[PDB]
Amino acid sequence: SDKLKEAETRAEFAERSVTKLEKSIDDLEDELYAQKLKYKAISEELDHALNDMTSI
Amino acid sequence: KDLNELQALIEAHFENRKKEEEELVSLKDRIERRRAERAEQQRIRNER
Repeated sequence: SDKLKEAETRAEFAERSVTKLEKSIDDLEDELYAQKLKYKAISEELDHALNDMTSI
Repeated sequence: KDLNELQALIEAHFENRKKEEEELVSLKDRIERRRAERAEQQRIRNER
């Protein structure tokens, strides 16, 4: 009985940890996507600048 | 000719980083696919 209780508690702890880790990794992926979006926006602005500089 | 070669390499790295950004966008897309598939399979597991 003692061993079973220990195992059950371990399982609950690990499950909660996996839930937190999944949420955190999803949030960090969202943040990376946002920063990539900003980089792409300024890169397209610079590409337009280069297109005009082709006439420069 | 300095300006010419420089603008040439400028457009060149433009194209290169652009391909890299396309690859990274496809990476983000398959990433969101992975998020959705993990979400649905996790939800199925939790349902059971």
